[PDB]
Amino acid sequence: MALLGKTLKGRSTRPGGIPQKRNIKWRQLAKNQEEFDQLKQLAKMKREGLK
Amino acid sequence: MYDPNTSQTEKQKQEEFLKLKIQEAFNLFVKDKKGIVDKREIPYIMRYLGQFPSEAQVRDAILPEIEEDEPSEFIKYSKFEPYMLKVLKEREYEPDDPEALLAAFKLLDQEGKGYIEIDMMKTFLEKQGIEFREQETKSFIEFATNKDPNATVIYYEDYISRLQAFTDKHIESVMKGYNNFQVKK
Amino acid sequence: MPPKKAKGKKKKEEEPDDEYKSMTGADLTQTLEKLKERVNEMRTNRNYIQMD
Repeated sequence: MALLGKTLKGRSTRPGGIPQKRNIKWRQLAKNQEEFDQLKQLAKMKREGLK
Repeated sequence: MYDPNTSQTEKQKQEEFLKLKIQEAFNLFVKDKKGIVDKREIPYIMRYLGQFPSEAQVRDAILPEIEEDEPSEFIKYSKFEPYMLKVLKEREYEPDDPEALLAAFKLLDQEGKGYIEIDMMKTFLEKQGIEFREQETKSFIEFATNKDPNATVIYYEDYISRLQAFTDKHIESVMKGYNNFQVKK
Repeated sequence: MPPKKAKGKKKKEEEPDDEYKSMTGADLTQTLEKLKERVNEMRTNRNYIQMD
C-alpha cells in the first residue's frame, strides 16, 4: 500500500534574492467587507430605478 | 419548489419556508393531537410537498424511516418534518417529466390514434402493476374525461395537459407567500 | 431513454460592473423620472405604426 513511485516531482526553480517584507498590512482589514458590503450597495439600488 | 443551488441566505429562507409548509400540511392532517398524524396520510402530504411517491416506495423506504424504534400507527411531527425536508430537498419522489407520461400513454395507445378506451385503461390499471381501487379508477376516468358522462374514450394529450396545469397551479398556490416569507432569527 | 439533464451549477450571477453602479438614491429617483414614461413613446410608436 506504500510501495508506489508513480508520482514525479517538478523542477528545481532557481530564484534568488529579494526576501519577504516585514509586518505592514495586518490592521488593514478594518473596511474590507464593509466597502464590499457598502460600495456594492451604494449603487446596487440603481435598478428599481429601472422597472 | 426548493432550489438546491441558491445563496446561503436563500438556502435558509427556502428551508424555513419548506418547514413551515410541512407544518401547515401536518396541521391539516392533525385530528386528535398536534404533532401526530395517521400513517396512511404520509404519502398524501408528500403530494402537496411536490412528491408523488409510489405505494411500494413509501411502504418499503418512507415508512421504515419515518417509523421510530418500534412500529407505531401514528407518525410524530418530530420525525416527520426533518424527513420531509430532506426528501423535498432531494426531490426524490417528484412527478416524472410530462414527456414521460406522454410516452407512457402513447405506448398504451399501440395504434397511435391519440385516444385510449376506458375499458382498456381500467384493465391496465386494475390488472398490471399496483392495481387501483374502484374509487381510484372511477376518479381517474371521470377527470381524464373532464367529468363527461357520455365519454367513450380518453384523449391522453389533453388529459395530461390539464393534469399538469392543475398540478402547477396547486404547487404555486401551496408555495404562495415565499416572496413575503423571511428567515426567522 | 431519458438523458437526464446535468445538474449544472446554478447562475448565482456575478453582477456585471456596468453603468448601473454609479450614484445614490436621490439621483436614482431622478433617473427614474428620466426613464419612466417615454420608452412607451417607443412602444406607442410601435402601436401607432401597427394601426397604420
